[PDB]
Amino acid sequence: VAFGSEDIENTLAKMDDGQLDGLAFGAIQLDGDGNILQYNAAQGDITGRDPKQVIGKNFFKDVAPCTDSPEFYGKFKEGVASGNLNTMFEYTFDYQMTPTKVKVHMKKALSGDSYWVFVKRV
Ligand SMILES: *C(=O)/C=C/c1ccc(O)cc1
Repeated sequence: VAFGSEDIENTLAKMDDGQLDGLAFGAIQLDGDGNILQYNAAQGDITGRDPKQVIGKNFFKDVAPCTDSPEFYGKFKEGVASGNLNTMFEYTFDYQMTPTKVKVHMKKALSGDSYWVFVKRV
């Protein structure tokens, strides 16, 4: 499955951990409050985070403070509220990692109270 696919949430809904770890792009699942439900191997290759240990943490408060901004967290909460989350933009990640330019795609999941954040290098 390709980053930015129109029905990416359908494909990923069918995947287990190993399959999510096989994706070409970083994939995080958050609940509506921003707590991390899932975090794949490709994401940890970009950020230096251990996917096994960031589970349960809050993405915006603790893990990724640079994303606590109208440009990222603001768009997340707008989409959670509207129920339409599906948005793409560029960003730079730089907390406890080398500053890294990325493309981000956020999209609501099919499962309850879950939201995908997809990331690739640019
Ligand atoms: C800015 O501080 C971003 C940090 C970051 C983004 C994404 C991650 O999965 C981990 C840290």
